[PDB]
Amino acid sequence: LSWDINDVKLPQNVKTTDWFQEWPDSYVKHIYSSDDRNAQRHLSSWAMRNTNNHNSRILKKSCLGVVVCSRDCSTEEGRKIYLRPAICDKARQKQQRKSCPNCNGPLKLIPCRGHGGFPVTNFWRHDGRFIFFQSKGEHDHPRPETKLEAEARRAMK
DNA sequence: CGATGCGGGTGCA
DNA sequence: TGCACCCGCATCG
Ligand SMILES: [Zn+2]
Ligand SMILES: [Zn+2]
Repeated sequence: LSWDINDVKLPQNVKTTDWFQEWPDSYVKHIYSSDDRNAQRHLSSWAMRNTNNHNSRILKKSCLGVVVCSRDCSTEEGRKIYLRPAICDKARQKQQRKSCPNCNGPLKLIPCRGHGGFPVTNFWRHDGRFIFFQSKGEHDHPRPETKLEAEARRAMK
């Protein structure tokens, strides 16, 4: 159909089950199939943290921002550093203290707010044959490394 | 260690 | 009633 939100009931003549989106931005809405393993795990390559909206039916999550090198540093091939923020709150504290992996300077956590000045949010709800997606905002800060990229660091020498 | 989900409880419109 | 958010509980890779 056309209109879509967190409404009472969601239409179900879905023919177009969008393919899993990695970087939902600009208020994107989707209809991923519920067999979609990445849609099941409510993934996003943006660092999104769980948010409690008191509703077991709508999984809401808000954007953490992105960790950058406060010293504005840039590698040799002109690469800037955007670390993926830790999701566990206490971990992000211990993280902002760690030194930059490039210029060994201090790290700074730039937060998101591409929504009326508040961290961009997402919304997941499973309605039978599929998982519906909807977000509110547009990230006003550079993209972190992916869960996949981030883990590449930690799992090294 | 942390990613993720959950939900009680708070402070502001 | 909505929304943002702090805090602890629990699971699981
Ligand atoms: Zn640096
Ligand atoms: Zn963002």
